[PDB]
Amino acid sequence: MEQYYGTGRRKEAVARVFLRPGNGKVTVNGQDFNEYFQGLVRAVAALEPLRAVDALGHFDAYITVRGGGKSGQIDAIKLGIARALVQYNPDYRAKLKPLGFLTRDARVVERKKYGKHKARRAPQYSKR
Amino acid sequence: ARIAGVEIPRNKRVDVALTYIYGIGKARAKEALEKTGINPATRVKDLTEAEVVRLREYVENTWKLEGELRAEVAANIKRLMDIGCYRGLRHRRGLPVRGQRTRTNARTRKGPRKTVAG
Amino acid sequence: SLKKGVFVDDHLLEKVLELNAKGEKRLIKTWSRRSTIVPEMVGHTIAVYNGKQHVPVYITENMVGHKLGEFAPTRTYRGHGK
Amino acid sequence: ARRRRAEVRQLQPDLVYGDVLVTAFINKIMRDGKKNLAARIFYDACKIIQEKTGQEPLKVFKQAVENVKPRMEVRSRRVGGANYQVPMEVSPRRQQSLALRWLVQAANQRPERRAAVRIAHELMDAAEGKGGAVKKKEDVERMAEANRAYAHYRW
Amino acid sequence: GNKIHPIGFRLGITRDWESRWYAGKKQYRHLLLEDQRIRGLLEKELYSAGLARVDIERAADNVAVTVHVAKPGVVIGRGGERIRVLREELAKLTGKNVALNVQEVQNPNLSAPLVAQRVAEQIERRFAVRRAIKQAVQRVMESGAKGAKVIVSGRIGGAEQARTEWAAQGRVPLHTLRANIDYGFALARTTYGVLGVKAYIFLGEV
Amino acid sequence: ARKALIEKAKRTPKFKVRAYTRCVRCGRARSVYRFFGLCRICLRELAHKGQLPGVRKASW
Amino acid sequence: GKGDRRTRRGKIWRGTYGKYRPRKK
Amino acid sequence: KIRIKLRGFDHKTLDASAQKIVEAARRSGAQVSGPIPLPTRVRRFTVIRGPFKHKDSREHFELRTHNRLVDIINPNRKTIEQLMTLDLPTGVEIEIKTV
Amino acid sequence: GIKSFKHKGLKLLFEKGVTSGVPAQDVDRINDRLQAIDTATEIGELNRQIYKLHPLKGDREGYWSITVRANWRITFQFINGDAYILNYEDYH
RNA sequence: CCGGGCACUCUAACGGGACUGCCCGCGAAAGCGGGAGGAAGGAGGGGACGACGUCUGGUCAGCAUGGCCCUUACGGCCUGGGCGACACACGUGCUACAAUGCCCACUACAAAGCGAUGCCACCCGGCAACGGGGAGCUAAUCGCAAAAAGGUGGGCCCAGUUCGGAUUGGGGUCUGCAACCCGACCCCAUGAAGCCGGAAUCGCUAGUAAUCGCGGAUCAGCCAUGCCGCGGUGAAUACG
RNA sequence: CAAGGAGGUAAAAAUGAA
Ligand SMILES: [Mg+2]
Ligand SMILES: [Mg+2]
Ligand SMILES: [Mg+2]
Ligand SMILES: [Mg+2]
Ligand SMILES: [Mg+2]
Ligand SMILES: [Mg+2]
Ligand SMILES: [Mg+2]
Ligand SMILES: [Mg+2]
Ligand SMILES: [Mg+2]
Ligand SMILES: [Mg+2]
Ligand SMILES: [Zn+2]
Repeated sequence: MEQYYGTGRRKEAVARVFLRPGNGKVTVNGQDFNEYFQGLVRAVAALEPLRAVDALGHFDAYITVRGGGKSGQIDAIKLGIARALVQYNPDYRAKLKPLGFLTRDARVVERKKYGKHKARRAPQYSKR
Repeated sequence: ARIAGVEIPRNKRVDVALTYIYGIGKARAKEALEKTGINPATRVKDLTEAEVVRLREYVENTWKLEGELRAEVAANIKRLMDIGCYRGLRHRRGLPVRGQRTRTNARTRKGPRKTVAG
Repeated sequence: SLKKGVFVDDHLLEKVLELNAKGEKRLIKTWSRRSTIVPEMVGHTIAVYNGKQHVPVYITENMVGHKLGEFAPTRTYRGHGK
Repeated sequence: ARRRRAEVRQLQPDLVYGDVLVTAFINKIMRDGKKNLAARIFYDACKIIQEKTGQEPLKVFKQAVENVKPRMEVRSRRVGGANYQVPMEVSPRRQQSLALRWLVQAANQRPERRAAVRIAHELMDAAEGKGGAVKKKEDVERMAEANRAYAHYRW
Repeated sequence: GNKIHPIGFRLGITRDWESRWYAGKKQYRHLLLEDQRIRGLLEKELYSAGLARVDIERAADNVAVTVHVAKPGVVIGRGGERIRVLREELAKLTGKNVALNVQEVQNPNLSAPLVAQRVAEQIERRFAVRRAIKQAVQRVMESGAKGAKVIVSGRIGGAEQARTEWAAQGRVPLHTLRANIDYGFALARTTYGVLGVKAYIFLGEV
Repeated sequence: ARKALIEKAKRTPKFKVRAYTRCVRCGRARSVYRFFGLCRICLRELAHKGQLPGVRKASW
Repeated sequence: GKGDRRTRRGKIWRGTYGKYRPRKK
Repeated sequence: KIRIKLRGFDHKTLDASAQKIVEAARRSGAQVSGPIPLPTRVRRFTVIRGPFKHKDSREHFELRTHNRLVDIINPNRKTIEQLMTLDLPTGVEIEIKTV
Repeated sequence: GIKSFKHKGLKLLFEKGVTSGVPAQDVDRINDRLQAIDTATEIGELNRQIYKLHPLKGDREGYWSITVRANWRITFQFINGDAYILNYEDYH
């Protein structure tokens, strides 16, 4: 029906966020924003930028997600939701900065380095 | 109920209670009660005496178990008595049968450490 | 553990079968456990190599899947100080 | 040699509550990095608080932490091959950390069967001033009490 | 010590390859062995030329081979031999397009392989090594170089005691990537053993 | 046993399982990559030489 | 029971499949 | 209809030689789908840095094999004429098939 | 009497006469030493000037060391008329 | 999945992007602290890069090479044995002692790589390993793979116990000329020690430790619980 | 504000290689 940007990424996760101006606070992809994310406590934190603004269900969510696991996807959705409402509302910048909902968060899994057992964990020794 | 040579397991699921017999384990367990046609999740507490009879009659027959098959197993090792093979000597010396590492480990057949020192 | 093969040495069997018609002498060697116990010629002795010498092993039924060299230990051990 | 004073790590606020404290507690619950199971247990126990008492877990948990706060603790210091134990004050950061740590530990010390009921009960006991963690807190303050002699070494 | 090969350290940016062909599996192994046997066969009966490089290129039975030499004196005009069957003897285990070219390395005093090889000859001539090192460096530095460094290690002047003679003028930054640093090496065979000569030649970049 | 041993490695008859890899540049029997037909030692040498087409240092 | 050959978990760890871990569907 | 593939170890030679064929096909009467960047097949291997026996601290190498695709529409012998045997690679392997 | 070896080359030279485990020019040298350590009824007999005998210190305590040639030493434990753990080691 | 379109995602090639440049303060300067500035900052987070030299360090068994030695042999071929021996001692590890746990069923969410002298979809037999077929794939096309921890449901109820899997009997399968010494799996039955570790001792400061599975090299097969990589969920604390 | 001269000083921790 409609379109509003959408590019949220966090630790190898890609989420395209749209939102369509309608009172139906809806979902996307598999099932519900619930259902697909049930049993997961921190899953509902992706909708916090909407709480930061005046959106108590004014948009119809549409986020296709891929890559990583749920938590990264959820994190990426947060970046995409914010990337939408900051796009078609350029004055909604003065809340995405103090609250910091706009950052790709470069925190990604560090490489296995040789010698070490895994990333940084040293292989443990005895002199004797 | 004195099923085979044992009777012990009371209030604890017949599919589990069965396990408490040398010869039953876990696979023969549910296999025996599906072939006898009895609910696995039952109390074991002396339920329907008929189910118990059928169970006993099937289980105790069919395949060898308890003290009888312990005797057969011990006799299969006694096979390599006579002038037996290499595998027999491993049962003789008390060392691991399957040719594994004995430089360390192998404590489950050797037993606890003895320590020589020198 | 073979099933459709279940093999014995051809050369062990050649020597074993052509010396099986109406009787023989127990003088028969080999160099391979590789084979199998072989029914017939049960009342026989097969000098199996253990890496050092030829040990006369004797067949008296009882044995089958155990080829030969299981009846020919290669090590000695014997004791560890005690 | 700590050239940097190591800035205080800040957390994410939880769901439904907004705590700047509860998440720190959920983290201590967390083992092997499973925040799902960790958070669930706490919120589970929060539901358990509602049953045995008609109190909102946001205060029951809050007061429990406040009751398991070490005013002063014992610190081993200088001269004599580190022979002394100066009783020192406890920083608000450290009272914070000890409270939550002792809570979870004492909680798993309990003979109960489910992790949630251990958390819930240990919190209710601690809110009253009865918990095994409160024992630990009061114990650490005994040690700090008995060392007032060379407390003047201070620092 | 322990330092990485200044050639391999570049390879990508600065200093390109020496055998430039593409293949997938089932072919790479065979074509690399042939390629190396070309380098092996050439080095033998072409040392008197003193070859700085042996570039090789391929394109399905095309095998181009470029031999860089200070003085291509051993080529001698078309049918004057020293090329005919010589570039044709390659295809006795190849049979492919043995396209053998010859390059003229202008200044041998700026070619690291040639420098080290001249030094390694002098070791076998029983020359005074320390003086030989000094001269070769200045000789390289005399021909416009931005920096040079020669290294002979082990068994210097015979005598039971492995040594390491060291000399270097100007600038030689090995750590920098935009370096254009030529590296050469040579085995000096002596009646008392074997010693290795390293030669570093540096020019600007950016 | 080294010269007559790099003979067998190319000879390869008599049972298919008796055949084995072997570095060509050297005579190494261990750590022999099927891709190059070289041992890990030789492979490193030539990779620094530049005589290995496409082969380049790995940094990431 | 990562080392028990009679679990979907031990069969994972071992890699192989079987009766206690079928090759899907 | 004509599909051409260009594999290569050097990306700079590929990104240039497979761009020549975009110019030599466009200026001969055809529509050309530009340099399609197929993903790379990186072939790494890790070797112990020393000839001795120093297991910790080694050094690894990689052999990146690049793939690039280009499609031209009508197989007219006007565009065919140029891309027939006017090949300028350095060993770059080229595949030409129509389906 | 020599009763146990730690060095295989040493072991082979004294037992089978296999000389391929030691230096070729030290064959006669090592031999006369081993026979001396074999005939020795006490450590006092292994005291000829050309052996430079001495017991080792530290973790090698209980061991002895006669000199073959240069930086090379034959080390062993002498006890009750017998030497044990005959090794062929380095001065550094 | 088609028509069509390629703006999103992605793919891979060149670029832009902070240089504490800008504000307040400190200072002689360098610089330090603080603040809007943006994805990012006062070397952004990781790699590759290891000075003169030290250890008579390491490697003549990768290779090269001075010297010493062996040559009907210290060389060459073969079958077999051995490197896998076991009263013991030490290193690095794997799997655990359980209920923030175990079993069964259902149901999701990855990345990095490997394959047509192979990966092998889908059917058929089989409790299963696997065998019979047999389509596609010179591979962002087909296949290896369903990621697992997670979620939902249900069952055990704290007990050497549905924890734990060692050891042992039996029955099978696959590679291989052949698996007794000495192969990996599958299935039935056994189910040991261990209820959390003495003196001591190790690792890690942010996607980090922990925990979870996934690929590759070698490789007929495999003794890999190893090594080199990949991503999933994701702490604690630093006064000094 | 810028210090001269004044005085209480570590612990329990020994050895050395060929
Ligand atoms: Mg990880
Ligand atoms: Mg290691
Ligand atoms: Mg640098
Ligand atoms: Mg030395
Ligand atoms: Mg040699
Ligand atoms: Mg070994
Ligand atoms: Mg016990
Ligand atoms: Mg218990
Ligand atoms: Mg650090
Ligand atoms: Mg003394
Ligand atoms: Zn080699």
